[PDB]
Amino acid sequence: SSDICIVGAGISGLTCASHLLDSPACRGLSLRIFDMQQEAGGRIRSKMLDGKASIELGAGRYSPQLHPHFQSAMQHYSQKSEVYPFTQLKFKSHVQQKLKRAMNELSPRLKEHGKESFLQFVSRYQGHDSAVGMIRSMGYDALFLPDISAEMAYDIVGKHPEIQSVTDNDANQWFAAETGFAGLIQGIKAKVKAAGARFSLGYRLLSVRTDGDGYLLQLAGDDGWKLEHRTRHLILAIPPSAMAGLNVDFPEAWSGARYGSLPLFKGFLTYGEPWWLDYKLDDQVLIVDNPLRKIYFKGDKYLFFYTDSEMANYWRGCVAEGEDGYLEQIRTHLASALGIVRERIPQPLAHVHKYWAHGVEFPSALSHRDSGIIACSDAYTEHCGWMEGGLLSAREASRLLLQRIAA
Amino acid sequence: MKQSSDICIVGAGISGLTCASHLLDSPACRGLSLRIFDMQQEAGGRIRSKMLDGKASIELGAGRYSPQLHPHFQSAMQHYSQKSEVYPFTQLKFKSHVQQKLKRAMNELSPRLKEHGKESFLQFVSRYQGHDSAVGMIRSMGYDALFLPDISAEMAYDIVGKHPEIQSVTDNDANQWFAAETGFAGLIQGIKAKVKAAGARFSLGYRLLSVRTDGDGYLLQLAGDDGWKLEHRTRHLILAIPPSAMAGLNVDFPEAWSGARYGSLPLFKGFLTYGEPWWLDYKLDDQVLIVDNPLRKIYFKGDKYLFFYTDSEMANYWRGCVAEGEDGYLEQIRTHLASALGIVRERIPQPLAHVHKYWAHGVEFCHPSALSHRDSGIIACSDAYTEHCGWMEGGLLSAREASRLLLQRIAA
Ligand SMILES: Cc1cc2c(cc1C)N(C[C@H](O)[C@H](O)[C@H](O)COP(=O)(O)OP(=O)(O)OC[C@H]1O[C@@H](n3cnc4c(N)ncnc43)[C@H](O)[C@@H]1O)c1[nH]c(=O)[nH]c(=O)c1N2
Ligand SMILES: Cc1cc2c(cc1C)N(C[C@H](O)[C@H](O)[C@H](O)COP(=O)(O)OP(=O)(O)OC[C@H]1O[C@@H](n3cnc4c(N)ncnc43)[C@H](O)[C@@H]1O)c1[nH]c(=O)[nH]c(=O)c1N2
Ligand SMILES: [Cl-]
Ligand SMILES: [Cl-]
Ligand SMILES: [Cl-]
Ligand SMILES: [Hg+2]
Ligand SMILES: [Hg+2]
Ligand SMILES: [Hg+2]
Ligand SMILES: [Hg+2]
Ligand SMILES: [Hg+2]
Ligand SMILES: [Hg+2]
Ligand SMILES: [Hg+2]
Ligand SMILES: [Hg+2]
Ligand SMILES: [Hg+2]
Ligand SMILES: [Hg+2]
Ligand SMILES: [Hg+2]
Ligand SMILES: [Hg+2]
Ligand SMILES: [Sm+3]
Ligand SMILES: [Sm+3]
Ligand SMILES: [Sm+3]
Ligand SMILES: [Sm+3]
Ligand SMILES: [Sm+3]
Ligand SMILES: [Sm+3]
Ligand SMILES: [Sm+3]
Ligand SMILES: [Sm+3]
Ligand SMILES: [Sm+3]
Ligand SMILES: [Sm+3]
Ligand SMILES: [Sm+3]
Repeated sequence: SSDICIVGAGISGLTCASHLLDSPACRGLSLRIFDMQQEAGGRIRSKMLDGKASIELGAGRYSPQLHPHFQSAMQHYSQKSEVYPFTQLKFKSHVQQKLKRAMNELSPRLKEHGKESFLQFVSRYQGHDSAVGMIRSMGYDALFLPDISAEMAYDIVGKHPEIQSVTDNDANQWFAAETGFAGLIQGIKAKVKAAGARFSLGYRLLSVRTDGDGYLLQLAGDDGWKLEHRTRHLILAIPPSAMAGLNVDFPEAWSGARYGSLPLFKGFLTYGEPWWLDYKLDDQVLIVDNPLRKIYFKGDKYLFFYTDSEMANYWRGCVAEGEDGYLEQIRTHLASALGIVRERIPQPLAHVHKYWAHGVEFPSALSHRDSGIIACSDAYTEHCGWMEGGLLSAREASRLLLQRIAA
Repeated sequence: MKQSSDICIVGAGISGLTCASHLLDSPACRGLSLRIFDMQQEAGGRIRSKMLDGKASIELGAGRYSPQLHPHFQSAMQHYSQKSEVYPFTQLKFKSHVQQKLKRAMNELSPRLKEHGKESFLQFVSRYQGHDSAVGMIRSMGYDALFLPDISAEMAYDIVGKHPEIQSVTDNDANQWFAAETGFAGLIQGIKAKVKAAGARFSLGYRLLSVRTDGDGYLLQLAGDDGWKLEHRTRHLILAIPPSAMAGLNVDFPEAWSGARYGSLPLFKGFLTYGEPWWLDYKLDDQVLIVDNPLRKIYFKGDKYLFFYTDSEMANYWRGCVAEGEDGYLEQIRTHLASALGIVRERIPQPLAHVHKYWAHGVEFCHPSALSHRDSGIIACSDAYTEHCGWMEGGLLSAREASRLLLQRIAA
């Protein structure tokens, strides 16, 4: 049993646990935290690549200008940051240069035509085909969705480091975690644990029912063992896709909005020599019209690519066919991306990859209209798709729960 | 990119791997592609061997076999050059009064088996000295499944006689028992390597979700550990998975397969290693203790380690104990070990390392040795369909039949 139960040990659930444990208003209550995975962090996942190279299979960068709450958290938990170099396109193509002119020249038309789709909006510059080539050169295939409006896309573009240069956020700075964002997760977890909260990792919430003034949760361990938990206050710090698997009538009984998701894929490769130094590619990012889409060269340490939507599924399908075919395709697409023959690309010594079926999903926190369960996720904020959104939702979720306790 | 095969086997346990080996050896089957799925990242299923701390091979799943009862398993160990060793837990060195009394009771009651052998084991034994005495006797066998109302006296007599710790209760001492010198995982890997070298393709980490007939073949929907959906087309399908897994699919199990029903029980094993073999002072090495105590069955493996093995409610008890935290779980073992050994709690030290495994459906039970879908022709393979339900020998027997059933389909 517990007074307060949080389902989800991502940055959102851990942060709202920290807020509640700090509050002098509800001191002494027991706090129980569940997560279906054996480790906290959710879509924050830091790994060591072969030798001594820390890499981010999930969230990777932040901007102090856009994400003040996240910068504050990094400093609060004494987490060191380092410069994130992939904030400009050094070898801009013609279509990328033309994109900048189109974005700025069409920008005043956002006032009256901001609601139409981004593709249709950009088509005003030189027609459909030209718009496709320009939008493609930003490396985020989500921008082609018909639901994303022009003003919505301008906001999205202005938030990403590789392409911010085409917006009024072109002065924003970007950083990464020196040791990986896992260090921040573990910092919050240790503080929450030292304060007396109980963690039950490896238990998935299946269903919830109202039990008088509290709730009865049905969970299952990853070995199938069924567990029941009673709580007085419940926060679901899980993304919308996870809410759909529950029996809580999401989103109908929570808000008047709908939610969607897109897959994401990252692949990291190390080599015997930093061969890309010969092409002056260290600390540069290339956005290309081939399945790699976005290629990054981190100093002299490793390279990686990052894609979404259909290309993420393509690479995951490529992994399911075998490692040899997977690395072969990477080698082919690296060669064409660099404009050189395949034989000049070496073979890697080690590699790791990660596929997120719902890597990105889209009031800062929600409440069930009848039961009072609180829902916490970046998808409910103006920073959907960003760790900052989780912190904003967590602050609002803890505020909602404190009002529930004080009532 | 498209996934397709002539033959698909879902399940990389001993049953699925063996029927793959049979099919690859068949001359009337050469040239066909074979694809093998399993939801786990490693083959073996309920065979799971691990290294406890330094150098100590332990069996979190299947642990022992008898060459008298399980000749196909013995032959497989030999065929793949897997060395065996004596399984020492075959006698009760400290027979309790209730254990001695149950042997006498089952003997003296045996003339009543003809007329009353169909009633529950508990009710049958109750005819000796009443209900309470029967509970005490049956409890001392260490297998709580024997209390189930669906386990008849006739069934229990056979069950008692085929388990190493209590086989002496029905004078079945002629059964030798062996374990793997390096773990039964070595046998699994031996089969897998043979199957892989023969051309079969393994896709581990993919769980079958549903199956639909697709003309003369089948269309499979699978999901990887990361939620990625995989579609696979095959012509011939063997589901080498237990009944509980079959019931999770959309293949009308067991209605379209047999007239029998199927059940399961949970199992739990816990292993502990210490800085010294403290149990040697009590002459417990290579001995097993059966106790009216949540540990139920306590084993001491030479001077290497000890473990306990439980089923049914006590399996769930220890799993809930794990959920409370390692400290409370280890201290609960310490308390129950002291009570079982009749020694002071402080005399038992704390373990250096430990590991445990909970099998929600550790044993599955219920008539040919393999089944077929009366409409779609899908083949099912499991130890639960054999007279050796709950034993690896059953998987080997089911695989023989399943392979013959598929070869018939291929030749039709
Ligand atoms: C590849 C990639 C790249 C990026 C990013 C993501 C990904 C996948 N992000 C987004 C960022 O990772 C994201 O916004 C936050 O990590 C979300 O944190 P939450 O805790 O809200 O959800 P998150 O998904 O992290 O955690 C939810 C937790 O709930 C658990 N859970 C779900 N259902 C459950 C159930 N039924 N029972 C029990 N537990 C359950 C899950 O296991 C999970 O641990 C990012 N952001 C950013 O700021 N900068 C960046 O550069 C990027 N880049
Ligand atoms: C604790 C304990 C102790 C013992 C035993 C079990 C346990 C749990 N057994 C019984 C023995 O483990 C059992 O008889 C065989 O291992 C069963 O082999 P199968 O391959 O038939 O099923 P098994 O369950 O081993 O394998 C089935 C495989 O199918 C896979 N699968 C299931 N559904 C799937 C899906 N939808 N998609 C993809 N894959 C799927 C599973 O992941 C699994 O690998 C035993 N026997 C014995 O002879 N002597 C002994 O001492 C013991 N003791
Ligand atoms: Cl995901
Ligand atoms: Cl007596
Ligand atoms: Cl199981
Ligand atoms: Hg609290
Ligand atoms: Hg509190
Ligand atoms: Hg491939
Ligand atoms: Hg491929
Ligand atoms: Hg959103
Ligand atoms: Hg939260
Ligand atoms: Hg074959
Ligand atoms: Hg064959
Ligand atoms: Hg406990
Ligand atoms: Hg306990
Ligand atoms: Hg059976
Ligand atoms: Hg089989
Ligand atoms: Sm042009
Ligand atoms: Sm206008
Ligand atoms: Sm997901
Ligand atoms: Sm994004
Ligand atoms: Sm394929
Ligand atoms: Sm006696
Ligand atoms: Sm007596
Ligand atoms: Sm009579
Ligand atoms: Sm508890
Ligand atoms: Sm099971
Ligand atoms: Sm048994």
